[PDB]
Amino acid sequence: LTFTALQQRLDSLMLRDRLRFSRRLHGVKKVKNPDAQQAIFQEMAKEIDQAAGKVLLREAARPEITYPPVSQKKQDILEAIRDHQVVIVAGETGSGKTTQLPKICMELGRGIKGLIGHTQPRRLAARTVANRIAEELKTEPGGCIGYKVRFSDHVSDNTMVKLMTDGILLAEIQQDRLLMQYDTIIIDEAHERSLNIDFLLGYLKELLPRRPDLKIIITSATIDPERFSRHFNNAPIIEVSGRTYPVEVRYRPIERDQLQAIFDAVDELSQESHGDILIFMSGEREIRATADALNKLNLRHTEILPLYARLSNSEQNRVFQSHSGRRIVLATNVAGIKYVIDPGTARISRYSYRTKVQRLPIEPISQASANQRKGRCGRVSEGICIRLYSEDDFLSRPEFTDPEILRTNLASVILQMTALGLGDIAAFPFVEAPDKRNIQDGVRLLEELGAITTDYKLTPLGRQLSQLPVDPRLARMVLEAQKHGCVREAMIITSALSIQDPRERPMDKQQASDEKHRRFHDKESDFLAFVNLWNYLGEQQKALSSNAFRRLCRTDYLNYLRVREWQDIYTQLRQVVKELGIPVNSEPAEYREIHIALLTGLLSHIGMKDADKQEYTGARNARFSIFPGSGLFKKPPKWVMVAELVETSRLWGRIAARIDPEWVEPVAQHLIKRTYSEPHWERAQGAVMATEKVTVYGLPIVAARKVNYSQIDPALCRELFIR
Repeated sequence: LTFTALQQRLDSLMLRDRLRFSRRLHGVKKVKNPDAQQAIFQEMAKEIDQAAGKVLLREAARPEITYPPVSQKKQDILEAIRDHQVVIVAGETGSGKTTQLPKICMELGRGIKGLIGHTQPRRLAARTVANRIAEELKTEPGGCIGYKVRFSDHVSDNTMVKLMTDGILLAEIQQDRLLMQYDTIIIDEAHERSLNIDFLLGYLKELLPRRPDLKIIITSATIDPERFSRHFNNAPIIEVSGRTYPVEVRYRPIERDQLQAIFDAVDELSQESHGDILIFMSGEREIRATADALNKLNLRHTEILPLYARLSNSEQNRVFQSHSGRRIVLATNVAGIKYVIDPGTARISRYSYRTKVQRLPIEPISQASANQRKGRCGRVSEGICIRLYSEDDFLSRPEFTDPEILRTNLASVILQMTALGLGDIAAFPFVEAPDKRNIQDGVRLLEELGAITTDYKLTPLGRQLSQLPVDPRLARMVLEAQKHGCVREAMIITSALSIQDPRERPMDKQQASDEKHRRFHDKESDFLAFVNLWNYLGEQQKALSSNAFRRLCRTDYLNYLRVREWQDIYTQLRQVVKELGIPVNSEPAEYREIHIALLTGLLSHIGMKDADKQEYTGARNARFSIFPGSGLFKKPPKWVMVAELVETSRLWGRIAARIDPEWVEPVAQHLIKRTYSEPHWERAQGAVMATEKVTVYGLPIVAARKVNYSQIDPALCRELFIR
């Protein structure tokens, strides 16, 4: 068995096993005896005949494919996939392409030597499409089509087509750098432009020269995918017509209830017909309050159905049942229906360029997102979309939503590229490259929070910091509070800082707005206002009805919709905190323990006041003063800590709390710069003794500290004794 003949045999063999055998075939060149080589060549081909039989078995157990708008494009798409490594398929609303493309690949013969990876944004979209495909081909669970939504779960050996989330294939990179488990990869819903989808598209661009066998298919909505085609070396684009019957759009812009409009929108829709209605909701605690209000309103033949990604398998599959009635689905942004109610708002992750924080504001959604919510009404009958905002409001919205890469803190970006083993940020083929100027600043903060080391790799603290959905500065304050029994007060302020201040101030009532907000103010901290209020709101929420409480936000000048968001984020955090195994206290923590935990995320934000009683000195010789109307504006203490710094007329320090200088050193060990001076000898102590200064970013946390310099630096001690 000549070496070339057994290497030609590897072409007819599965992907991972080709690499192992070819390396062992080269291990036979180092063998000496001629006939001993030919013998071990023979036993290797018996394993190769075994592995080549696993290919034949997979090819003979292939199911026959049956196609029920995309079917006209089938021959077009089939031939384009055949003669191109990268092809793009954009289709609207109909979503017929999502289930049909994996079969098209199978009809080429792909699923045999490697799986057919298909990527979806969340876990629910993976299983349903896998199931819908499995029905169509008349296969049973455990056959040629499976899925995976947890990194622990493995697919069956028979599985030819694999559905998964975007974060699952990213998590598979480290173990399989070349992604040899698959021979086809389909990235679906790519128009969402999340980090995971942007990470996956760039990595595949790197992986293409190493994989002359792989075939890539990027599929999304009609959100112009020429960008995807340009990212690869000018890939083909195929546009299947959605062919939904046109939708009617009514612009109905908004005692005065934000929920009232949804009641009146239900009234208008029911008058036309009784078709199933889909109401888009931002947040899941708002879903429950709207759901209870619609059920307590008591309608005829009504079913209010609240959808969550945190629902059970049984619960979630109820939306896909046959109902035989009317059902009102109040779903989050995860999304037969005839009608749609669209308030036009959603929670988006935006980085604040003026306060240098990453927050999660509620924003007027773009035109392309509103058009996707519109296209939910796709049926033989004309559907109806009701937008709860004007027609100016819609056309005063941007056409598209900025990619997540372009609105995320680069610290969080890198923190996931290193958690994923993606390499250096500047050397990654981005579809949208972030600004290079802030790459270095991002690393400085990750180092400021001890999130990284240099082997690039990340601290075990950075593993915990990759998990939390808040800002690294805020996420670090969380992880510290574990050591001080204030994980509660940490998560309160951490969430409260991740959103716009719910305490409102209208021009009409400013004295009253301040009078009522003033009840929850601490004499020494602007982070204890959030904790005091959150406690008060909890007592009112436990003694008041949803209407008595929601109306209380009006009388306390509070943004009810942001109060719910504060609780949504608090719970999405505590979900991760418990995923990491971190306890949470039930007793109140003391001023020190909570502000030491705030300090480890606000180290670049420490200030020392001058004897002027006015201005402050900060990191890198920064000069600031505290925002007017902070709790400490009239009694400015010697050392403060500010949640954020922003320049207007000058650099101001917003959200501040007083600290002790002594607290800063035991946490600044990674950043202290300690210098000494005035070395001399003492008789009773009996050693050279200097005085030590310690700085943080130039700040004298320690000014005059007598040290035992002989125990510190003995070498330079003698070399100053000769002088």
